[PDB]
Amino acid sequence: SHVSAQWVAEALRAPRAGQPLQLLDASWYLPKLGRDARREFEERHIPGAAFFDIDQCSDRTSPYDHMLPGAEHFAEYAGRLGVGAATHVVIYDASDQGLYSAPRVWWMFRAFGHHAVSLLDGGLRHWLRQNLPLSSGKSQPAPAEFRAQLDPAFIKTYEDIKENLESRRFQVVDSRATGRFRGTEPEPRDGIEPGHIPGTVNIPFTDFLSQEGLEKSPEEIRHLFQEKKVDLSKPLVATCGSGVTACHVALGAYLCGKPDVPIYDGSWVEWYMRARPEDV
Repeated sequence: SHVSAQWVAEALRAPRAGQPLQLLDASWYLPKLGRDARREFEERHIPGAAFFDIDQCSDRTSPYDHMLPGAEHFAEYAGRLGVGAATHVVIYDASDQGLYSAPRVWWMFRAFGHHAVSLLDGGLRHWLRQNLPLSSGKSQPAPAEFRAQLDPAFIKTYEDIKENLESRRFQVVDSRATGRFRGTEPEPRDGIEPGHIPGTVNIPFTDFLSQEGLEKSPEEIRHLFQEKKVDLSKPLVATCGSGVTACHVALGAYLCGKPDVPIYDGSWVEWYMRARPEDV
């Protein structure tokens, strides 16, 4: 479920009984962009939206940022943002690319057992170009009761990726920019070198998106995967810098008929730290 701006605009005008919408802004940026996602939500957001913060809704113990939270934590947090069992969640972000971190939160809702979840195609960027209405300020919806349960099949761990270098049970696509993957541009985290996990295929997340910031068609995405030597009939896992834009690979495959693309949540930052490549 990709929904258009026009879909969301009508959903706002015309709710349907017993099945409320909750818009979430899940904007998140690497530090080097200098953006503050939460302050930007307060400057502007789509009316009714709440801010979903991927760095707060995450594992409380791990030293890695935005690792999947426990189910109880996820349910508490989503509930406090006004998402209940009956809620159709629609997620966007305000990225320059159209959607950047929203797919991650779409993927998290699915992983915790909530399938009534969609993505606003083109995000706030497209919304703004359409001259659609904005609100501002902090936005606190009525608390709701949410039940969550993690399906572990949505996740791959370091060990899984490590053992897969031998067994090759699944294909692995990395959605980072070509420069970071190939090791010719820096990783934007302190201490981490660029490069890639051996045997992975680079499909920058930007390849799934138009010039205008809109998701490509299912057939275009199909051909993208073909041109990259990835076979959608065999198992497929996605990885990136830190488990965020890898969810674009999961989304692209989903829209092609493949809903089972687990994410290496730890991603390059974990791989670099544990595997300690000396390559680059």
